[PDB]
Amino acid sequence: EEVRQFRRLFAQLAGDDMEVSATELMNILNKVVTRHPDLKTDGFGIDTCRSMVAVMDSDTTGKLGFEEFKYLWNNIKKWQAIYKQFDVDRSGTIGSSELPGAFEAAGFHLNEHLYSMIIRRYSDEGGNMDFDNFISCLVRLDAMFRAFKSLDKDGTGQIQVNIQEWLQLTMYS
Amino acid sequence: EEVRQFRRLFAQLAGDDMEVSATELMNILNKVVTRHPDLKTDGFGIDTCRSMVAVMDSDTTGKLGFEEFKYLWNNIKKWQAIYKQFDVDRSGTIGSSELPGAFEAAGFHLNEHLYSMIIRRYSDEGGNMDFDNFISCLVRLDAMFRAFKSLDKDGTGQIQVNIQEWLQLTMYS
Amino acid sequence: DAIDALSSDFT
Amino acid sequence: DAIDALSSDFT
Ligand SMILES: [Ca+2]
Ligand SMILES: [Ca+2]
Ligand SMILES: [Ca+2]
Ligand SMILES: [Ca+2]
Ligand SMILES: [Ca+2]
Ligand SMILES: [Ca+2]
Ligand SMILES: [Ca+2]
Ligand SMILES: [Ca+2]
Repeated sequence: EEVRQFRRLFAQLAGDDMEVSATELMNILNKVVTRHPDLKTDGFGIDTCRSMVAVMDSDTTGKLGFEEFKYLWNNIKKWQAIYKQFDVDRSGTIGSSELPGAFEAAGFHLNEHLYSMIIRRYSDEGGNMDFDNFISCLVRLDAMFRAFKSLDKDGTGQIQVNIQEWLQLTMYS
Repeated sequence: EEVRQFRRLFAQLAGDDMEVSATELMNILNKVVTRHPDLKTDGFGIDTCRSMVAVMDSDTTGKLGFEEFKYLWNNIKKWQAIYKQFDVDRSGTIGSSELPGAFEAAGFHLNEHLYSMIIRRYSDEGGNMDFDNFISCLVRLDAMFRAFKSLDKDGTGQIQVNIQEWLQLTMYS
Repeated sequence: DAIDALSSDFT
Repeated sequence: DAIDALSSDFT
């Protein structure tokens, strides 16, 4: 079974406490991208990894346990294929002309306005996007959709939060 | 007016378009912290600068205009004074035992749970906080408190959001 | 090593 | 120079 197999790999990657900290995550992701020069990026920074751990830390332990890390990794490899798939110029980044497709391929159909804000927050001057940026953007977008669906219990397409819930959802991200 | 003087200072700091991008912000801040080595920090990362710009970008131009930069700067200098006040052993970082008091001195009074989450996201291994993490944490916390207030036009203490508004607020941050 | 495995998941 | 000024705002 693939899951048991991953349990095994995970025991080698997890820290002393058998969860993966933001620093351990950063170190694993960087060793992996380093073997893939065709993926352009300045590296995954510690701030971005702390953010990714936070949005993925649904049981609020402070780090990624096996299930969380497996969920994350599966998305990363699924999204990393789309990346290589839309790097037509094989520039090592997704040109601005291919990003709308890329997001589409990952299953994201988003408004023209929200799309531009995301581009502003994650792309370069050229409007192109590198690897850690593409990946970190997707982990968050994915997490914010799930978060929204999880909070909309009655399924009305609208959620309600008080100041405490709002600060928790936005500061722990 | 000290504001007219800040206008003169800002004209030397801003980019071609008289606005400060996340990149120009990163360099301005790092040039200032390098001149204060008593403040421990790995430096302000590009990812954190893009996040600080987004969160301060009220008129969504993608960069910080004069009023936004001045607002951001007034907060940074005020918080930097608090950081020196609570680095009581001159270790360069705010120690775990001093952090509760540093946030309150900055005007923030958080319940234990929210506070614990913020510490997991921004503190180092010993639960202490370095300079760029303290400042970026407060910029964000201040922006999220202000965001909730603006949205709670009712005076209710609850805000309601649909999926588009949620992604915009959480992704452009 | 576990790194090698993860790296092999990349297309 | 503008950096001198911003630096002087720090304590
Ligand atoms: Ca660990
Ligand atoms: Ca990058
Ligand atoms: Ca966890
Ligand atoms: Ca390309
Ligand atoms: Ca500029
Ligand atoms: Ca602006
Ligand atoms: Ca200290
Ligand atoms: Ca830092």
